[PDB]
Amino acid sequence: MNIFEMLRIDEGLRLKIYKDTEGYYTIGIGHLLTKSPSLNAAKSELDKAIGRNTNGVITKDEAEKLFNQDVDAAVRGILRNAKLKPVYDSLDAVRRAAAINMVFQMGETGVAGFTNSLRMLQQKRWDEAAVNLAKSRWYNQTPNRAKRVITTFRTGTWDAYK
Ligand SMILES: [Cl-]
Repeated sequence: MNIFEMLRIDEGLRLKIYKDTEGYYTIGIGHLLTKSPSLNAAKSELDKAIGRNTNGVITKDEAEKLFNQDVDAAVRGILRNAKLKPVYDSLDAVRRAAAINMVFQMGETGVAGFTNSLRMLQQKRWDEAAVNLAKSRWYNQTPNRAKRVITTFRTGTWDAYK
């Protein structure tokens, strides 16, 4: 197990434009296209992302390319963030993957509300962190995925995915 396999499980793979859990146009392995209700706006973003006129459909390779970029950007974003970086650096590799997962799903702006969970994570208060993480819109809206990510933070193992 690794961050790619983990996010692949959580996000799935769809080669045609679909709406994510929040109703937003998305493609591939959870690549958010736009929050705009306009399918045409989404198709435009897709074309921009892929570099060709896609007409809302991409290949597996193209999906994986976006995925690689998205994971890369997610981790880089964490390290570029003065508040997130120290927490990330304090973690072991398994929990780092859980961190990337959350950033991938929400963005750093979504992560901003998790300040208290982050503190407990840096403190390595795993059970407490886990409890605090679940007190969130995130958990309530995507409980199955949240439970997996939280278990990963609680245990530092891949048990929730293996
Ligand atoms: Cl599920």
